Amino acid sequence: IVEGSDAEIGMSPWQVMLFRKSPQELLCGASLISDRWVLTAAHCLLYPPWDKNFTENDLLVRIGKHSRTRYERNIEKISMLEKIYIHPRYNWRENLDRDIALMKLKKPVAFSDYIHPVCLPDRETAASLLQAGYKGRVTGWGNLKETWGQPSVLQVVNLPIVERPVCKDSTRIRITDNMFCAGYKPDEGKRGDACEGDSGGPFVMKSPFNNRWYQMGIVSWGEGCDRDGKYGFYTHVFRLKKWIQKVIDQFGE
Amino acid sequence: TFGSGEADCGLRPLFEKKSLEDKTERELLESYIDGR
Amino acid sequence: XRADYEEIPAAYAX
Ligand SMILES: *[C@@H]1O[C@H](CO)[C@@H](O)[C@H](O)C1NC(C)=O
Repeated sequence: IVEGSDAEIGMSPWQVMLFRKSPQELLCGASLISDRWVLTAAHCLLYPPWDKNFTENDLLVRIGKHSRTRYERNIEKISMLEKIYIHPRYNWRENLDRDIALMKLKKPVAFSDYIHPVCLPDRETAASLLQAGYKGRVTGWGNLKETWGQPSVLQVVNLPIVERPVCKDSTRIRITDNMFCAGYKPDEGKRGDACEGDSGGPFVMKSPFNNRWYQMGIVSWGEGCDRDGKYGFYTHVFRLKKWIQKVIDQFGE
Repeated sequence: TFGSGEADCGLRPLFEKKSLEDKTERELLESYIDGR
Repeated sequence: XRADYEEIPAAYAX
């Protein structure tokens, strides 16, 4: 996160750490949506242009963290994966259309003061909150600066949702309905963005009708970090909701 | 685990459940033209 | 894509 701040303890108890078994190292972010289900971005797991092709067995999931490097004794939980699922129609070839994936944990995780899941939007919530100028929040343990160091604890930043055409006019990549872009314009004064290491993370919103936190997006792609005139792209969770409902229904929860 | 995430989904143990506000949620609430 | 860790106790490494 670029231009963010230090997250308070217990501020995003759904946040999750994709951790590389060996070399032991952080991979991406993700989030707790149930006691057995993690949600991330397909590109975190698979990206052939780079030989990125992970397995159930290649990685570790850590939940309840604040500190990036330290092994948080008696606070953090570590789990293992049972099965991995990617959207069948995920477009790794062109523009990351449908960058989304589901992960099922070996054993279900127990909730605590530092561990709790988020909600998934409904057509209405989604309709009502998913609007331009409305702010959402991003979290993660990724880089603090585009090129250079790294953060000590989870970082946070709130951004505004931008209008389709602006997004579109911001780049040469072919954009689909399963995306949205976020951030400040240049005439705005304020800055901030995600960066390397934030991917797969959660972009969220708080409902003003019932007070809950919903996951509207997954950190997908972008060009640079907090470059002026640039925005971050997010997978449109709602639009892919049916796929998720399925796999969850079909695979046990 | 599905629509609307979960049952107790979305309410933070160290905030919502204790009626405590984090340091930046007003920002959000306000962007909705007027959160409440 | 935008175009030093403390050890973990093996007990976890399946
Ligand atoms: C990732 O690796 C797998 C098995 O562990 C595959 O069977 C699969 O085809 C894959 N990704 C490819 C290379 O795109």
